[PDB]
Amino acid sequence: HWGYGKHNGPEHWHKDFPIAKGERQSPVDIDTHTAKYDPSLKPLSVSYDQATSLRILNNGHAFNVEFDDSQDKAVLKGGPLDGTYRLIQFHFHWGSLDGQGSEHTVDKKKYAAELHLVHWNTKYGDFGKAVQQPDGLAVLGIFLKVGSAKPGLQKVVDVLDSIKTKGKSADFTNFDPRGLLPESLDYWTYPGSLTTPPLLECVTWIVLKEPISVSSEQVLKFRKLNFNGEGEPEELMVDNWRPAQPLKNRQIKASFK
Ligand SMILES: On1ccc(C(F)(F)F)cc1=S
Ligand SMILES: [Zn+2]
Repeated sequence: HWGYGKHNGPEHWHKDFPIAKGERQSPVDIDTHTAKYDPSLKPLSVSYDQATSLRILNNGHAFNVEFDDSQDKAVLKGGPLDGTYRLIQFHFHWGSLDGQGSEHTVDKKKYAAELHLVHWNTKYGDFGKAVQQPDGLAVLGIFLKVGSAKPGLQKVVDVLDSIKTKGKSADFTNFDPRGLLPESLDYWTYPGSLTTPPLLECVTWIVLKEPISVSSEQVLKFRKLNFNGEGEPEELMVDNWRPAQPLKNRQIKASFK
């Protein structure tokens, strides 16, 4: 099945998921000089005060921190969005080395990791119906660079030992995702897709300009996770990022001058 190795990695995905070569695939390189400022964009509204985290799962490709999305509790609205999008989970993509790991790049620069906070458009009722629509998801993408530790990330890092292999989960209540945000909500936005199979073209991407800093010890602990299941040969969970895809007929808009 699909993965990130030589024989099942991004260059193979198109055979099972032909939309891999579609018209609005993600990630992309963000050319800062050509992303035009759009004064019609609204500020982004990130309302996470009432977020209810439930569980953390190693899914064999990344780890997901899952939220109760049965009520409007943690929502994204404003910016390029029409309507209200409800947080369902966040995850990261990261590298084997600090010099790679992010999926979006900025003038070809790769960051050490990228955080994706996934939200679905509540006009569609649930996540499953939202991923059948071209405006079904909004993903807030935040870059990670290695420097100072991010204190708000340490509860995630400290639980990873309990979910080392594919299929493991752990209780993960009362985690506050506000502690993962940078100071600025300046962003770039464009229409795209999930960056993992099934690569669905549902996503309004909102990529924050300001990275957060994590420590080398924090990211090292992400790199001790395993793609394999318990009892299988160890394959470290590293380099679970898809490279930049053709921009095609899309414009990337900036929320800031
Ligand atoms: O990487 N990744 C994996 C899953 C999902 C979704 F939307 F399906 F939840 C989004 C992304 S970016
Ligand atoms: Zn992702």
